[PDB]
Order: sequence, then structure tokens, then C-alpha cells
Amino acid sequence: ETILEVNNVPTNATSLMERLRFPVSAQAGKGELCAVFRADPGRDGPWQSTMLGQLCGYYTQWSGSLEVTFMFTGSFMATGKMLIAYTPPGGPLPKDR
Amino acid sequence: GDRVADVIESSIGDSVSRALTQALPAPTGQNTQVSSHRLDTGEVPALQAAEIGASSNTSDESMIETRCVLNSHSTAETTLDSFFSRAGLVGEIDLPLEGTTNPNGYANWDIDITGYAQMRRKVELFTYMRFDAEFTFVACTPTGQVVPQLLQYMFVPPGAPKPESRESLAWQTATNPSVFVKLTDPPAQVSVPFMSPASAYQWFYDGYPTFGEHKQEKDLEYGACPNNMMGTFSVRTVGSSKSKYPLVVRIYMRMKHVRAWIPRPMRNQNYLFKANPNYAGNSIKPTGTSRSAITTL
Amino acid sequence: GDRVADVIESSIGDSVSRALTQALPAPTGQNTQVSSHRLDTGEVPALQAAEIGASSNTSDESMIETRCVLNSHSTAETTLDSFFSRAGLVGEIDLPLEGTTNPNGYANWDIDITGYAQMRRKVELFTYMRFDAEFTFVACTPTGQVVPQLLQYMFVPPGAPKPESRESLAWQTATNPSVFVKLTDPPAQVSVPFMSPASAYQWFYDGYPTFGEHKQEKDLEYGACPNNMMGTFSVRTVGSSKSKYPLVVRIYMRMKHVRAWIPRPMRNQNYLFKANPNYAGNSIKPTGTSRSAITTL
Amino acid sequence: EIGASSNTSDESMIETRCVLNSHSTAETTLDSFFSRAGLVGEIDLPLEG
Amino acid sequence: SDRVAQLTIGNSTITTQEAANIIVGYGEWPSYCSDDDATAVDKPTRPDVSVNRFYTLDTKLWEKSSKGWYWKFPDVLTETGVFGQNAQFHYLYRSGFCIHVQCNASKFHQGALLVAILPEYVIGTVAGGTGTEDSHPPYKQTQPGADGFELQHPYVLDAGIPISQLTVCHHQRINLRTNNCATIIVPYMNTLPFDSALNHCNFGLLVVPISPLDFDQGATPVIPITITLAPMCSEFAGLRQAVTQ
Amino acid sequence: SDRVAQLTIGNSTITTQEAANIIVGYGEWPSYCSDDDATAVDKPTRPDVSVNRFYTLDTKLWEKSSKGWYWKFPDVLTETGVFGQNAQFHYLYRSGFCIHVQCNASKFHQGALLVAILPEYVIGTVAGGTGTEDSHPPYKQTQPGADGFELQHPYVLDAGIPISQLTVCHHQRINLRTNNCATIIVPYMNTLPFDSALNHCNFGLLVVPISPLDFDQGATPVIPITITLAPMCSEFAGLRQAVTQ
Amino acid sequence: SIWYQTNYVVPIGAPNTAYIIALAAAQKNFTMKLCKDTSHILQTASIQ
Ligand SMILES: CCCCCCCCCCCCC/C=C\[C@H](O)[C@H](N)CO
Ligand SMILES: CCCCCCCCCCCCC/C=C\[C@H](O)[C@H](N)CO
Repeated sequence: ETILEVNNVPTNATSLMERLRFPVSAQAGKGELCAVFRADPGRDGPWQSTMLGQLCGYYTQWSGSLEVTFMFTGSFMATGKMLIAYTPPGGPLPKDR
Repeated sequence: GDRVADVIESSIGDSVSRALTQALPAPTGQNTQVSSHRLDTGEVPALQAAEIGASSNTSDESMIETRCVLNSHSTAETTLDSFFSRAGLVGEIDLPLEGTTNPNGYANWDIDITGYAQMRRKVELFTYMRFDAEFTFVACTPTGQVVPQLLQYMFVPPGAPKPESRESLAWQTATNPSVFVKLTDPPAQVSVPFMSPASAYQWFYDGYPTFGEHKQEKDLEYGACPNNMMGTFSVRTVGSSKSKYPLVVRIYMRMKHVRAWIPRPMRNQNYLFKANPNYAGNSIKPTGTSRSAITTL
Repeated sequence: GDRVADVIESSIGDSVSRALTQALPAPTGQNTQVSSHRLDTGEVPALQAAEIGASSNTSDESMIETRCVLNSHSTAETTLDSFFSRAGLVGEIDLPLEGTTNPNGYANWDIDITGYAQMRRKVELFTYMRFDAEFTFVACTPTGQVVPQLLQYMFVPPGAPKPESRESLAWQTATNPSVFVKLTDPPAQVSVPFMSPASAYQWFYDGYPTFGEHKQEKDLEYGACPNNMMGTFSVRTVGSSKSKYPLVVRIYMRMKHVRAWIPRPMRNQNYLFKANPNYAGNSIKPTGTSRSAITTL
Repeated sequence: EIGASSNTSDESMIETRCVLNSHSTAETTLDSFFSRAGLVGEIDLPLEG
Repeated sequence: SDRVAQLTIGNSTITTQEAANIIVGYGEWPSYCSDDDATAVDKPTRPDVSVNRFYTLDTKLWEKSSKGWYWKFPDVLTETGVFGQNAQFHYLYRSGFCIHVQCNASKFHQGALLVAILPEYVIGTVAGGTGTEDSHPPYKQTQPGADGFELQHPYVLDAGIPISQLTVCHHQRINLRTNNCATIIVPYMNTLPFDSALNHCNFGLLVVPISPLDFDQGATPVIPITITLAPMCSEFAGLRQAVTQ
Repeated sequence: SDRVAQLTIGNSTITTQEAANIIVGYGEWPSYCSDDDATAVDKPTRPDVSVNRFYTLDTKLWEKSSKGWYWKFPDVLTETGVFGQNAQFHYLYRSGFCIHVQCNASKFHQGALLVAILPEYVIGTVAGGTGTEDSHPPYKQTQPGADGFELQHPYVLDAGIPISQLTVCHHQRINLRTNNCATIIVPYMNTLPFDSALNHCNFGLLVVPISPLDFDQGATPVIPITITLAPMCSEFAGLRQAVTQ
Repeated sequence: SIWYQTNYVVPIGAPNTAYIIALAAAQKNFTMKLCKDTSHILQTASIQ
């Protein structure tokens, strides 16, 4: 299990460690959107920061399942819930939950 | 897990392929048996119904008076490994000195065997084909003259970085397969495996490969099977400076271990473009030759 | 008919009702066993979690020091055949001489036992009930006086032609069941079967009975179960001329062979209409009685 | 935080079917990944220089 | 070994660490109809993983002065997914359910919710208040959809019946100091083995705060409630064109 | 004992008295995918009677100067029924088919139709006529729906291939003096065990009059052709929201 | 995609914003095929 750079927004050298963790905050409870990322490892994006996305670059055709493993680094007294949806192909970017 | 009767007596989940037919060994042509006159009613084998769509089961033992003819003629030359295991020009790359097409001593060629009419028309008799291949490169000057020159034939699979120049970085061939050859030596020759993500190639893809709102701009994607884009073939004159001989690389593909599915009508009009069943409209040639009348020859 | 493994190992079509519970015989109340002091850790039966939604399994053998009490108290009076087999006024029909409600010597009464509060509140403890019944008609003058008069009690099932008058045609009772009685005789009494198209009556129907665009005009159909419209009950003074005694028919329904499903909260507000769980809004009475404070009584 | 990876299969997360996988692991070996010649060096022997 | 639960039905999953338990309604697990209870001769379709999965409806904001919300079933799933298309195209329907109510809050928040399942929950009106007008509720209030409808008189549940005796039904509590989820499993409850989904709502889900939500200033004020429900052992029969209502 | 046929699949039925026979395509009956050919691990839904039934698309008028019509499959069933909703909601698809073409006429009418099934029937253009413009067909002509599209050059089938060699495919004739129906059964033909229904059309149905319709004045001039088709052994997998194309 | 189901609830005195770390891997059924040269990394010249 290697770190996925979902938050690949920051570009300058002083903020390249902000790229490994994405935030969750207090919202108004409308079912907002936190983050979305494509599930293509050999593609150019978050998976290029993995040992799967660097070794699948040395190969052309892949098969089998994946697994993303999210970890919460907030307080102990904090609680909450998240929906982590895999939208198969054809589905555009979902507009709501 | 099954209690109701409308799931015990169900034909749901039958995975076996219920076949009506059975492949029988036919090493020779069929022998003819002796036949005499028939003058009976009800037995009428000359009368068929093609509306059924099936072909005639009529033998010549039923239509004429025949003799015994032990046929020892073989069916071994109509097989596919005897029909496709014959090398043909699938591509041709030119490496001029001065020009515009490839003036930098390198050339890339997207792998398609749908660029020469005489080899396209054979594979397009079937719609799915699964084969290992055997490529053969025949390098020479335009004048046919052979020269003392070294070349690099790099296979660039899809996604791998395409070489932009003669002195580029991709030519180091750490994982991409490459072949070095001198023009004075015999032609190179490599055997390729079946390299598709699917179970078979397909020369006709009835559909669009991506999703999305299909408009006039993104229309050229119709018919593109990306299971068939097997990559890119690249050539350079191995060197840091420009060459002094113009070259022409010819590629000859032979199939082996062939399998094929779902035959098709074979074409009769002249091809015009690659991976495109287009034709000319005002000049629609008939399949054959004309006559003056139907009663005369 | 089953080849794949995702249909052999399927729990599709399981028709058996997997029950966690088992009905055990409980003819008497539960006997108490002897209990002594406990001074241990881990065993803590007084602590429950009602967040689980289940009730407490705490006995008094676990909370106090108890004695053996062989309880021989019966549970036979809390059954449904002991709780519903008690006749009550479900309806009341009046046959005046001069008036406006029923001035022609005949009266129709749509069968609903949701017209008197004291019998409605018992059946509306459950939402599905299946029962045979036993009706009993108690005819009399308004003054309680009994008179020498003959009557006809016709049961008109749904679809059958309702009688429009005293001298109508439907009173010939060729297929409709009817009962003739004199007022001097004892009350009539008939046993009715379970007559529903369904498996049980239901006093609450959450939904509309027809399809269609549900608007403000056709709103009163909300809550109408047509599985429960068992018909119409009709009365006349048997004769060609007008009577000379005013009458009042009272109907008393006793259930037997009762079964019931899915208990409900019992009502606390005063009913207002028939087959309608409406209530008054400004006058919402609490379930019980008030106090001055919580520490005082 | 244990540092070990997930032991979670897809038989535990979704409703799955039997898929007899006959895909080989023979191309991820090291003799299949390193037995591919590459340019490690390049020497030049000019006349004047 | 009991506070954690994983509910996997279909292609969906719920993971919870502050569970109470799983209530099976009336001691019955959902099932398919038998050859004896069934009367329809037409073969029913049993889409086993495309409709039998969890659907998330909406989110309701619990405030200090929240009186309650109700949702009618399966009105909530008539415009949502492959369930709400097989039902528009078919005339019959038979499914259990597995409801799951989420309300996460801190250890400095306090409150409770009664999450009850009332079968055949007919809706009344105040009848003009005085009790003299024979009124009936509109259609947006009897079958309100996935958005739900807010109880205006929760003490009588807008039906004349009390909230105190509702614990005779299926129920769980959501006590924010013990748990944040309530899993109720409901079989098919009706007199008929198959019934229409667009006209008849078999039961109603009631979410009522008995104890009001209280917290101190500085904490998180927005505390949502979220309903997540799964059909189970669904069956459809009688196929004709599509109708919404 | 052969001119009569009754095709009962699902809740639909066809009765014919002037049948030829039933062609099973390439000697293969439709089936469900095996555990070896399948790669997707997700369980597929098998709606067995709600989509596996006959659908009637449209009616085409055979005239004296009718050149031909083609329909792509399963583009014809993307806005029609429970098939065209499970397919919009799922990403994969796998079904055989049973096509049935009706053309009834008298015993004083004469004509013939070739009813052929051409797999992977890619569509070409005349390329400006002169063969110099690299053109491609529009979307209404490649996936034309249930209305079909009229062949403008039937001799080359709008693909450069001849109509004479089309009898190597599945085919029947409709000879109005012998028969008025053509039943073709088609298995799933593709390199992939499952494939998308909204992007890939597996085969095309061609209806071409070889012999023109002729009749004498006074008879019935309006002679329709009617396509009626049934999925068979359908399977769907990979469930997400609804997309039209 | 990742969607807030209910919300991120926090008491007083704790920080109002958190962070999530995603970790990606593969299963036991994963396979690769047809070795090539990696494309998403380059090299400017004049090495040493
Ligand atoms: C050292 C050089 C080796 C060169 C090897 C090249 C790889 C060839 C792979 C197999 C080619 C099969 C032909 C494939 C189909 C064509 O692209 C057609 N256009 C498909 O429609
Ligand atoms: C000779 C006269 C015989 C009269 C017999 C009358 C038939 C009675 C049938 C059973 C009645 C059961 C009560 C049914 C339910 C009520 O209508 C309620 N309003 C249902 O909600």
C-alpha cells in the first residue's frame, strides 16, 4: 500500500507535502463533494505516485482488481461519515450523491 | 437455496454451448456411390426450398446414374494455415535524404495491415482472426542497391514514449524490443505472439470506442478498434550525423497458428483509405463482366 | 438447467420463512425460583441497552432475593377468542314514520363497524384481522316497547341491486340471503363467514385504491380498502302500505375464530368520522392526567 | 497504523461470481523483466578531437 | 464483537463502529413467495443484485426544534434506480427492506431519536381544528417521496395515535452517547402476497426526537440524519407500460 | 408438421401458418457465460422474462422502388422496455436474439426479400463520389434506432461488399408464394464475453428486395414489413447511473 | 468519488479541519503483461 496523491493541486516546491493528504471539514450537510479521482493506474494522475503506477508503466496491459485504503488522521473526539463511490465507465462526473 | 419450482426447473445458468453440429474428419473428398434409376413417388430429392435458408443436400447419386469413384483428393490446401501462411507486403517505409515525409533519418509507422489491397482482401474475408505472426524486413536503396549501413528496428507498444528524433532517448531499448541489422546481411525475421487484450483481432468494429455526445468533429473515431492498435514500428539510421544512402524498408507478414470466425462477403470495389470501408459512388463497378444479351453468350 | 456456480449456490427462491422464534406452551404464569445473594464481577443482569430496541430479559430472581412461588394463574383470558368474543353495538338503524332520514319504510346501512367508539378502539389495536362473526338484531320502538310487526333483513352483497323502495323487486331474495322476524320473538342471530377476497381484513389502508392523477376532488378515496366493503344491510316493514309503529334496529357483532397480526398503538383522541383517523387540532388531549409538579404526587 | 496492507478480498465487499482465472504470473518475474538488453555505455573513437 | 457491523448486500457496503445490533422484524426474515401463497400464474422476475442494494435518499437537519419526519415505503424508491423502473413497468411488487439511519455526533453532544416502523400508517388531519370539517390530506403529504414530510403534531403522530406506544412496533433508539446507527430489517407485511407499489405504501418510517439535541456554543451545530435502505428478496410481476402514479 | 410454428418466450407468442423453418445461427444456441470465459467478478443480473420477450419495432412499406432497410442491434432496444433501461443503467450486456420478419401478402402478389444478419456491419460513404474526400457517416446513419435507415446503394450494401455473397451469413428468404415469415436465431457473437450496448452494435439486420413486388391494379397496394425480435439469455453487469449514449 | 454522508462533527477545543491519506495497492488476482518502456518520466540530456 503506497500513498496516492489525490490532492495534486499544489505545484510549487514549498507545498509538495500538501499533496499527500486531502481535507475534510465542517459542511452544511447537503451531501457535498470532497474529492474525486480516476481509477486508471497507468494514466497520468494520482496513481503515478505509487509503486503500482510506476511498475505498470513498464507494462502495457493489466488485469485484476485494485483497492484504495483511506485513513483518517483527525482527532479521536471527531466523528463523521463518508461515502466512497466507484462509478463504472460511461458514468460522467456525478453531480450529486 | 432453491425452494420454489420456478427456479429448480429453470434453464437459467446453462453455460454449455448446445451445438447441433459435429466436426467430422474429412481428409479426402467424398467418394461417390453407384446409383441406378428410380421411378417412385414421394421420394423427390431434386426439389428443395431455399426459403428455409439452408443449402441443398442434393447429391449426384440422386440426380443422375453414377459410378463408384474412390476420390483420393485432399482437403489439406484449403485450410487456413495453408491459405494465410504466405507472406505479403503489409507496409513500406521510406527513409530519404532530402524530402518532407521523413527528412531526419527516422520514421514511424503505425501498425496496420490494411494499407495494401492484396493482403487486406484476404483477412477481410473473416471478421475475427487470432494469429501469431512472423514479420520480415527487406531494406534496400530505391534503386535496389544494397549498401553497408546499420539500422535499428524498434517496436514501440502503445503508451511507450515515441521517439521524436534520431538522437532521442527511447532508442536505448531497455524494455522495448529492438533489432539491429546491416543491409548486407539477410533480411531480419521475428515471430510475434497474439498481443491483443481480447480473444481475437477484429478488422470491422461496428461502433464508437469512447462514450460521449457523438458530433461532426469527433466522427473519425467510428470504426476504431483500440484492441487492434498493437503499437508503432520505428526505424533510424544508427548514428549521430546524417546518413549518405537513401533507404526503403519493406515489411512482409506471414501468419501461423491461425483461427478465424464468422466469414463475410468479400469486397468488389476499390479501397480508398486505411481502416475505412468507403468507396466511390458515381463509379460503382459491378462484380463481374457484362454481356450484350442473356440468350447469347 | 443450472451450470454456473452463481445459481447453484444461490439463496434465490427460498420460500421457507426463516423464523428465529418458537411458540412454546404457556398455560400458567411463570414460576419463580429461589435466589440468593450474588457478589460477583462480570455478571450484571440489571444493566440493559434499550438502544438495541429489545426489551429487558431481567427476572426478579436476579434483582432481589426471592422465594419459590408455584404460580397456577392462567393465561386463558388474554387470548383473542376471550377478548373479542363479546358482542358490541356496531350499528343502529332507525325506521321512523315521519322524518327525512328514512321516511319510506326502508333503510340501507353500509356495513362498517367503525361507527361506535367503544368497538372501534378494540379492533384498531391490530391492523389485520381475520374472523367469522355472529350478528344479532334487536328491534324495538324508540320507547323500548315491543309491537306485533314483521320485518325483512336482507343482506345485499356488493354489485347486487340495492333496493330503492319498500315495494321494490330486490326483496324477493332468490339469491341474496334474507331473514324474516317478528318483533315479539327473540332477537335474530346469524353467523357470517370470512368473506373477504384477501386473507384478512384491514382497518388501515395506507394508499389509494384506484390508479389515476390524484387531485383535490377525488381525495376522499384515500384510505378506502375495497377488500373490506362487504356489502350493504337493508330493512323494510314487510307490506304494501305504510306501517303504524316506529322502529329502531340495533346490531350487535360477536367475533369467533379470531386471528390477528401486527399490533398497533391504541388511540387516545376522540374519533370524529367513520373510516377516518382524523382528530381535532387545537384540542389535542394528552393521554393521561396532569400534575402540579413532578416531585409531589 | 499496523503497517501491514489490507487482506480484504472482493468476496467480502461485493457480491461476486466464480471466475476461474487462468492469467499467468510468468511475465513479472525478474528474468522476464531484466533479460532485455539496454544501452549501458557508448564509446567514441574519433580521428581528430 | 457486537458494536461493529458490516452489511454487504449487492454491490454496496456499510461499515459501522458504534452499532447497537440488528433488529429482525417480527422474528421473520424476508423471503420469496411460495407456490401455495401465490396466485398469479405469470412468472416473476427476481433481479437479485441490481435492486437488492442500498440506496441513500436525502439528509435531514436535526435542530433544537425538530419535530419529526416520516417516509412512506416504497414511495421513496419509485424514481431511484433499477428498482424504480421495474416498478413503473410492473403492476405487482413484493420486497422486504433493511433500513439504516445514520446520525453521527460527538461525545459532547446529547440527544435521542426513536426510529420506528409503523405498518399501514394512515395520515390524518386536524379537520379544521374544531373537528367539524371532513377534510382529507393532499397527495404530497400522504406519499411525499424521498424528501419526506415534517410531522406537525408529533405527539399524536398526525394520526391520533400516541408516540409512547410506538415501541410495540419495530424500533431502535439512536442515543448519541452509545450509538449512531439503527439497523432494522423488515419483511413483507401485507394481506396479499403481491401488491402494487405506486398506490399502496406498506409501512412508514418514523424518526422522532424524544430528547432534544443540546450542545454548547463552539461545537458543530449542523447535525444531519441520513436514511439508507436496501430492498431484499424483491419480486416483480405483471408487465405493461410505464406509469408514474 | 413444419409450416406451422409457435414461438413462446416470456409473456409473448407468435403464431404462423406459412413458416419456412427456424434457423439457428452458426449451429449455436444462445447461452449464459461460463466461469472460464467470464472475467468480471461482479455478479450479473439475469432478468429472465421481463426482457426476454418479443418487441415490435415499426413497420416499413414495401413499394415497387424500395431499395432496402437496415437495423443495428441492440440500438433498436435502448429506448424500449425493461431491456432499454437495464442497459442504460448497466455498462455491460450479453444477449442472443430471435428475429422475426413478417410480410403477409396474397396469392396474386409476387416478390422476394433477403433477410440476412451481417455481423460487424460497418457503414461506409461514397466519399464525395470521386473517392477523394475522407468522409465518415453521421450518427443518425450508423446507429439509426428502431426506425432504421434506407440503403442508398444496395448493390454494395453501403459498405463496398456485395449483396450476392450475403448468403454465407445467416439468412432466410421471404417468398410471398411460399412463406411470409423468417425466423432467425442469433447467438452472442463477439470477441468479448460482455460488451457495451450503447457504443457497440454487434450485428445488422438487412432486408433487401431482390425480386421487386409486382401486382395488378385493384389489389392491395400497401404491403408492410414488420420486425419483431426477442432477446434471449440476456445478462447485465456493472451498475451506474443512466446514460442515453 | 468521496462524498460527505452526514458531516464531520467536532467538539469544542478540537481542530475544525482534518486530513485523509489514501493508500493504493492491488489484489491477489492482479496481473500484468507485455513489458515495455515507461512513458511518464523523461530525461534532459548532458548526463554527467
Ligand atoms: C522488432 C519489430 C517487431 C515488430 C512487431 C510489430 C507488432 C505486430 C503485432 C501484430 C499485428 C497484427 C495486425 C493487427 C491489425 C491491424 O492493425 C489492422 N488495422 C486491424 O484492423
Ligand atoms: C341477514 C343479514 C346478515 C348480515 C351480514 C353482514 C355481513 C358482514 C360481513 C362481515 C363484516 C366485518 C366488518 C368489516 C369491516 C368494516 O367494514 C370496517 N369499516 C373495515 O375497515
